[PDB]
Amino acid sequence: SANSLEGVIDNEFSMPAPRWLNTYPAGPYRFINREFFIIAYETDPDLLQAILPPDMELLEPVVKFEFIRMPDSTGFGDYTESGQVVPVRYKGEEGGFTISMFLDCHAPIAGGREIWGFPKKLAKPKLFVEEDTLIGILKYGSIDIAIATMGYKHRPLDAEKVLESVKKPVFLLKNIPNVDGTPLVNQLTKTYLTDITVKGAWTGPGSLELHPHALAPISNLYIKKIVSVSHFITDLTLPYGKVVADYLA
Amino acid sequence: LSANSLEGVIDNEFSMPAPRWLNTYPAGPYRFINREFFIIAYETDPDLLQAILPPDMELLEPVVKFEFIRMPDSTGFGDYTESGQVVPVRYKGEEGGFTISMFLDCHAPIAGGREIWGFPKKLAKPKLFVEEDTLIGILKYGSIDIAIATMGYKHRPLDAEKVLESVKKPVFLLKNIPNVDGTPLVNQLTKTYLTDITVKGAWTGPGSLELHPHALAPISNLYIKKIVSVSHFITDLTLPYGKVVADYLA
Amino acid sequence: LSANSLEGVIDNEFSMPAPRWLNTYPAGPYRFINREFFIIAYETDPDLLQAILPPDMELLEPVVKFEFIRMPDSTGFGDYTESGQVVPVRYKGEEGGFTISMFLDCHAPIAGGREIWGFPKKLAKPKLFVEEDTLIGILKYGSIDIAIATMGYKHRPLDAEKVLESVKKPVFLLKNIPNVDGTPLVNQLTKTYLTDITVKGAWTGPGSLELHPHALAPISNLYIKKIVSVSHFITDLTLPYGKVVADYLA
Amino acid sequence: SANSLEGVIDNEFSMPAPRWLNTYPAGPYRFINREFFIIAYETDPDLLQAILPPDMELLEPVVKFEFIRMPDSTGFGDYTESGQVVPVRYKGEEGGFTISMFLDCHAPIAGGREIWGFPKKLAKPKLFVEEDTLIGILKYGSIDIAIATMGYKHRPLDAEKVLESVKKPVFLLKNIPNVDGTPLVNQLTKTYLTDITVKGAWTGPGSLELHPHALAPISNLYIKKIVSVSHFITDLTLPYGKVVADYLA
Amino acid sequence: LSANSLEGVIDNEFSMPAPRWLNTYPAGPYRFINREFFIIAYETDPDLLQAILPPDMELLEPVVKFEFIRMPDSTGFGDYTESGQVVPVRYKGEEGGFTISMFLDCHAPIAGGREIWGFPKKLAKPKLFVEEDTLIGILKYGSIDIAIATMGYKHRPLDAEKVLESVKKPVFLLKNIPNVDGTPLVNQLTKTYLTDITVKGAWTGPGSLELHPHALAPISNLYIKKIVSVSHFITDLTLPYGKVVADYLA
Amino acid sequence: LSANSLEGVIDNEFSMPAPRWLNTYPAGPYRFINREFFIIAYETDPDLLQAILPPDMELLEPVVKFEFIRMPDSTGFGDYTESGQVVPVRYKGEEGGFTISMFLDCHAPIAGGREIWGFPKKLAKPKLFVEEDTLIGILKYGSIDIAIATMGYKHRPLDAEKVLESVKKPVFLLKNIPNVDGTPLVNQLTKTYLTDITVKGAWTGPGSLELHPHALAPISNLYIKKIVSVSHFITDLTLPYGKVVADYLA
Amino acid sequence: SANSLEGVIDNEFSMPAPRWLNTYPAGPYRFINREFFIIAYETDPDLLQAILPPDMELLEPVVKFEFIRMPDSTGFGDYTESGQVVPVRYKGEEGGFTISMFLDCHAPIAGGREIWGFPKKLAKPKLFVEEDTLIGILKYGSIDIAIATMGYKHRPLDAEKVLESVKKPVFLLKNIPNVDGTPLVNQLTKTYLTDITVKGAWTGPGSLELHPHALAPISNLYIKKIVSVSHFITDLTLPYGKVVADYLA
Amino acid sequence: SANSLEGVIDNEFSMPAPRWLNTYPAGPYRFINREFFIIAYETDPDLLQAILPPDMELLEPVVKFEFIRMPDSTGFGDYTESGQVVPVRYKGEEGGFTISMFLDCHAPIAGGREIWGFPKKLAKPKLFVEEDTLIGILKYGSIDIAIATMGYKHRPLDAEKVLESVKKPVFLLKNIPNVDGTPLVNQLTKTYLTDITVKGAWTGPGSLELHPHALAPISNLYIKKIVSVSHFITDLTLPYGKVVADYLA
Repeated sequence: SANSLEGVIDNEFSMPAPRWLNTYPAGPYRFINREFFIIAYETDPDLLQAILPPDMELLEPVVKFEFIRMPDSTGFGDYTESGQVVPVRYKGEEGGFTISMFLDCHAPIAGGREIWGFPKKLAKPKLFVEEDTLIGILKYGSIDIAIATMGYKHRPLDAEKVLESVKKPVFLLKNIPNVDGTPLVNQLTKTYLTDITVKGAWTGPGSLELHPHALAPISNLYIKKIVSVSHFITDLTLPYGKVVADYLA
Repeated sequence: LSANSLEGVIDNEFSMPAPRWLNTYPAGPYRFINREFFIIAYETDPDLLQAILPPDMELLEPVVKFEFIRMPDSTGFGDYTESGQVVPVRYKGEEGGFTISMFLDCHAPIAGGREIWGFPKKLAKPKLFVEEDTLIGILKYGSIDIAIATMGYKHRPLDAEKVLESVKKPVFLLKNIPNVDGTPLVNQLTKTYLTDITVKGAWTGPGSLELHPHALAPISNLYIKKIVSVSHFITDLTLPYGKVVADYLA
Repeated sequence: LSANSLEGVIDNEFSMPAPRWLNTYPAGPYRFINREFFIIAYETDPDLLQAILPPDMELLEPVVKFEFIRMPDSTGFGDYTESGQVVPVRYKGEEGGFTISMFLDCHAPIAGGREIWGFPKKLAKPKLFVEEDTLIGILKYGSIDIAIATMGYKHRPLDAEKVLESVKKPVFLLKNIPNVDGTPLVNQLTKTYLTDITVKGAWTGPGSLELHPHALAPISNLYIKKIVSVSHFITDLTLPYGKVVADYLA
Repeated sequence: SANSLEGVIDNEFSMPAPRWLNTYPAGPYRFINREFFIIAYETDPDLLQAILPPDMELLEPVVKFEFIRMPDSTGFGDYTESGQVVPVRYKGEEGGFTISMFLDCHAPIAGGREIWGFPKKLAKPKLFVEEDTLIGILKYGSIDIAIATMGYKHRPLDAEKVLESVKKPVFLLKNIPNVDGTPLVNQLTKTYLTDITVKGAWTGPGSLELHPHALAPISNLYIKKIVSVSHFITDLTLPYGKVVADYLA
Repeated sequence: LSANSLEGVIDNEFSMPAPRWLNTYPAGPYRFINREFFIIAYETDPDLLQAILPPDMELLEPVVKFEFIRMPDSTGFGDYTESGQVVPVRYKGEEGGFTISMFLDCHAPIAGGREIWGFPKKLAKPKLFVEEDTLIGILKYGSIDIAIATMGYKHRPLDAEKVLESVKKPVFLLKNIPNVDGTPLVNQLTKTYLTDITVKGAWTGPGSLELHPHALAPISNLYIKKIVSVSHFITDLTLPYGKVVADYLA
Repeated sequence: LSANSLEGVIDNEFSMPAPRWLNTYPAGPYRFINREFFIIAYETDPDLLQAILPPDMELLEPVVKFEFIRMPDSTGFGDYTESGQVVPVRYKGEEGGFTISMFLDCHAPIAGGREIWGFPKKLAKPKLFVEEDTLIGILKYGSIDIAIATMGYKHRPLDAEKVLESVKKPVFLLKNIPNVDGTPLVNQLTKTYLTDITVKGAWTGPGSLELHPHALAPISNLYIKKIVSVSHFITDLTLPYGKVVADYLA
Repeated sequence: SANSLEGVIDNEFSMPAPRWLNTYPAGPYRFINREFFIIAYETDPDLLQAILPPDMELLEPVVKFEFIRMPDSTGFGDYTESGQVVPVRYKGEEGGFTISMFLDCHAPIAGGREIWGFPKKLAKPKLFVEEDTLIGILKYGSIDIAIATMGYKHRPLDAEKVLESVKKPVFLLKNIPNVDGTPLVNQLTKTYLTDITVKGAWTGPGSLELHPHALAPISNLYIKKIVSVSHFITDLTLPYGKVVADYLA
Repeated sequence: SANSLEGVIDNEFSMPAPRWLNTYPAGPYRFINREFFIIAYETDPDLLQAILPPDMELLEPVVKFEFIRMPDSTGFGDYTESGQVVPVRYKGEEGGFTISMFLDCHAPIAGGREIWGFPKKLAKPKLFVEEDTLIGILKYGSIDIAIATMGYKHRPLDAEKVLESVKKPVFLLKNIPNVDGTPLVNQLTKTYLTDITVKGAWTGPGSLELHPHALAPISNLYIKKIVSVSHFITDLTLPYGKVVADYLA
């Protein structure tokens, strides 16, 4: 019996007063065979507008619903994610604004929330193939809150346009309370994924169904129609980012 | 058809100028009914403990209090279980506890715990249960049982007033959050006092504790030299907000 | 060897001149301990509701209160769970509730409910439970989940005196029984007041509801426009006898 | 999603003020392959006389213990029944008086109790064949309260006599409290089954065993000896009946 | 040891000059005993329906008849279940049905159905069963329940002669087969009449239908505006061969 | 309490001067409804067959009829399944069948079969069922599958009058019973005619059979050269008493 | 694949015209560790007298209810038995008359019935030890028809007396119909077990409970009181016997 | 809830009158990690000769029994195949003639049959490794109709010769009835696989066992001896083909 640890020697983030029990290591983080299944749908533009932070503009009244399989992620492990991203323009720059995310592994949850500010919660996303269908099921406790399907790699999709999309900035609200119940941190962060390879990309018919849940209200962003269906597989790196706005300043 | 009462960012519980649409935990204070504690205090190596403590905090005794806490009825956070290690300390001349490890089976209190007060919480599978004549605590992290605690069921009474005085002692915590650029953003010592506490019952008896290693939950690093106390008590109490008492980035 | 305490029908609970030997439910009143309510009130089409109301009954608001009720300790009736829909109404200048649908997993309270007061009860499989951070109600009818309700667990306190005032409101029911020749025998409006009520706790929080159709449990006809309220409360109370306030066969 | 209902338009029993939620439809009710297994036994006549209502004659101190399989019943569905019927005489007319009944489906329970006044409770009766034996087991909760066996179709039984038996009236006490705890209804009803076909009938050796239950005290009518054993299959109709006595007038 | 009666290409059931050794389905006609139909007809968007219809075919009503059909005893094809959507149409002044979707749990009738007449058959898991007081139809495609239908068990009789006249109406189908080069080979409208039909029983009652989306089984695209009929009937009938009535490659 | 209708042995079904108290099977005749036959006839070594035949019995053709028979409704004997082998024969100028092996999953018809007519029946687990497109017969003896038969389901009609003529043929059997001293007591040839036969349907199609060895069920000794016929038919018929036509101990 | 059979060459009972398919081989049959558990009880003598054949004396109105474990039996295999034996006297010779028998293996059933004339039926008897108790349960289909318990080897029993009992003749009615429905065989047979060794014998407290079944009416012989309880293990041989009466001559 | 479809817009094969419900998309179809396990065996040349279409000649009296794992097939999905291919010469050209095929996914079945004319049926083929053995099991309903085994990659096999083999034409009989029960289509098609990479190839000891089935008579082509054992893994493309003979013309 032994641990290689011992003890606050591994101070991954260079804290003057470090915490003995670590939850996540430092990055950057390498992703091999990071596999995206995205169903973009039109919704009510007002619901979306109401959610965006100051000076951020909606590129279109669309939610991008994703399932992401991350079977080999350095530091974070072997897990799956599902969530909702909104296409936006901020200060002249087009990117995405993540409004919901669900993972089945705590290290990337605590890390995602505490480093960049991803709005991550614990749930049970699954991405898998059953015969000729690619399926994503997002379960939250006992309830299936999203079911997406796609015809398996029916047609190819231009991998260069996908790369262009993956290269777009990732905008997040990093909100952390103070121990006294008031705000400590309320920031807009921006992060760019690096060293990306799109190994393959496809399109096909798709479907999405959402169901309500008091603590995962993703169904609030109701589906007017599906505007796009994508499946692609990548290797990429998630590096550190930067604060672009501080609302407490 | 269907609906959610939400919509949304109208429920801004921590008064963020620019709120996040998807909430993870509500505002407190948080009320606990039948919060049940099973604690085995043991002596370990003082040097290990002292190495872990922040600046200016003193170790009261070379002791870790290994706990299992059942929280079946917790406002805001739910129905869950916790297990972890707490060290007795003195800070600015005030005696209290310093939490060095904590593991729970529900994410809401995990996220709330880490982000509000700074509890060093990870996700695992703690269990506290009675098996015939024994109270058992088992902490499983993934596939691995990393802690097993046992106790003779309510063998002898324990002075409830003394337990109450212990629960009243401040809770000290290192609240550590990275900046998005990978450097430190927050590195604070926080202090919180549990309130409105009723000790509804307390007992002692014979006890045992076994620990096993894990790379990501190195609790066994604080090895057991001998068991120095065994306690079981049940309570109703409130977890309110707290205060920053040191800022190491200052 | 063996034996039954009865024999009997010396047990004529309702004082029938000519009693039935096999009893299905005893006489009340009936006492409930930890009768636990989870209610999501939602706006619907007022015309649908109006169509359903008996003569001279007025609709207070175009709202359906969808409920899950856990009855773990009910004198005479046992340990069971209920789900249903109740409409706020005014009858002869008095506000109360009119129950339009009800589903239980225990037959004694079904038969007694239908035959004494006139509750519109059917057999099904409702369930109320907590999972982690969430309070859940599922109503299964056969193989089909016809209602799913969720709530953030005890997120905020709710005024218990307001809850009490609500529980004290009259219960109106259409008691409808055919004659053996297929024409109506009984078609009454009854009114009953719950008594000896204690609201032991009460809470609110974010909520959701989803309904699914069923030919024999068409609750989904009362479609959800929006959720207007979410409540959770626990009580001790008594269900006594009531009175006939209208006879539609007169 | 949709329901064909909409709504209080379906008023099957012509109530001036109908209930929106229906539990059973109107009859008459058609039964295909209604299958009977009856072990008739001698018991204490005084216990039986004590149960019978005023002016009803006990024909013989016999209980007919039955299991009835109803796989195809219009309005009521696919279910199973077990119970006890006494041979009686009312105003000179021989018939049966049902003193206990147990079914595994609620629609025929509520309908049975509320229309004709069958003394129906929810349980789990089963009628099945295993090898060489016809078996009936009545389980009430976790407790098996009756077990009947018979040698499978060992000998024929006269179907004509069976038919005569099935044609005999059904006598029932229909007892309903008032919302105030006093009696509202206390009637004797009489119903005749119609359009009966006995498709087959047999006899053979039989056995019956009873066990106590506080809420299903069928064993109170103890077994002195088995007097007959019958198995028969029919098609028949359950129509409406009539009130023949009112103990409240 | 062992043997097969086969060998082989001696069994050339469709009189191919150059037969295939491995047969998939035998020749008909095909006889069905206790072919059981459960149909829920509903109103949908007429524009969706009209867009789907071939040239010169007219929509009779803006209605889809959603069906579950149990076929426990089918000569040649076996013991199987089907579910699908049929539209009422007129072609060359003849009223009939146009099948737009069909799903079965056995491949023989799938291959035979597509290749002989041109039924738009895919493989799935339809089920038709009785559950207490309810007739239920569930169509599952892979992991996904894409249709749920319920009905009150044989609540009221239905005129058997009228059902017989409906079953006698022609079956119209688009028989579409690619050439090996990826261009069209066959694009025909076929017409077939069911024969030797006995309607052994027919009923109606309250009904419900729920649909869910699927990329590869988009049945929910024909959304439900309201249910307009509910039917259950059982039959014996024969499925014989049919005729080509349009050739769109001509 | 409890009771059996018997007592008895007042039930002397076979009119024994000194009856046995515990009965194993009642007296006939015995009526079978939906007695369902699946028969694969195959050519084998005629010498093997000849060796098995009793004196003065002639083999009609070097064929074994391998059968699976489903008996779901048999007066006196119950609900059971059979598999066996029957040889076409001529005895005293009359053609019929000689049963050489038989396996049932119900003991009453085993004992009655052996002790009344002389059927060579053993206990085993034969099964006849449809899976999709295929009719299947499996004969399991203990843990070992000793026969597997398959057929394309009702692919073609079979002349039912020919089937009827076949079912009407005499059943020949060697009834062999030892004496308690280990020497022969009974060694008879019996002959029995099935009566009141209705062939309700009959079909043919492609078929297969596979046999596996077993020390105590050596059916595979009668190896398959080729399959000569495949039949499936359903009947109602009666099994009555028969007669002794040879006594080999005389 | 091959069978050693080939074929009607195996004529174990020297039939002039042998049957190809054998069900049991010839004896004698050797039993190792044949284990007996017997609860002897008093019952109604008149019921017993009614069952016994002409000129057989009832020694006492007692039924010996047995469970016998036969894990190693030449020719017949590994099986279990339960049944009822009556102490009788035939032509001055004390022995046992078996009135009911149940086994879980068909070879010893057919052989038992057809050679000596044991009244054997197929069921599921079990004999096992659980903790401190020896338990015998006889299940007939889905129904447990007998349950016997005993305190495990509480006290010794004289093995010499046990041996004397086991050496007593076995009397049986061998009854076989003619193919025409009339009697063919109706004999009383007598057989003596040979080469017996009683390896151990015990007594202790015991219990017996019986339940009815139409096709296994063992409960008809009701229990007035338990008169003896025995457990013993043996090695013994079952040989051929002789006919001692023929009721057809 | 929504589908991206709507509706006959996706007319994959350019039908003047398209079918609303699609079963399979247009090709060509890309296969990644298409894995072949083939046991070639000698059989009776006359059985084979009798099956071949006009002017087609048997290269050798051999059947090639294959299991093929297709875990990533664009348009068709994730499935497995097993079947029998015969080496043939047609009009001077050597290739293969497929006589049986079984798949566990309907899209490639309907597609294979309706486009090229593969004689495909639904079953349950499995290909997998268990310790040091590569195993293929073909189950049809309840029956195991083929079991093949191989020593795992015992020796390498010349990948260039394998490529040469995979490049050979695929000859098929495309037979489709008319709605009136007579022939509509009776064609010989020829197709060539393209863009092939043999990533690896091996040989080793092998075995094959076949069992009969009325509706999958693969055992008719009995095994005289195994002549070759191959395992190889490929990426390749299945494109459209051409009609080479029309027997209805």
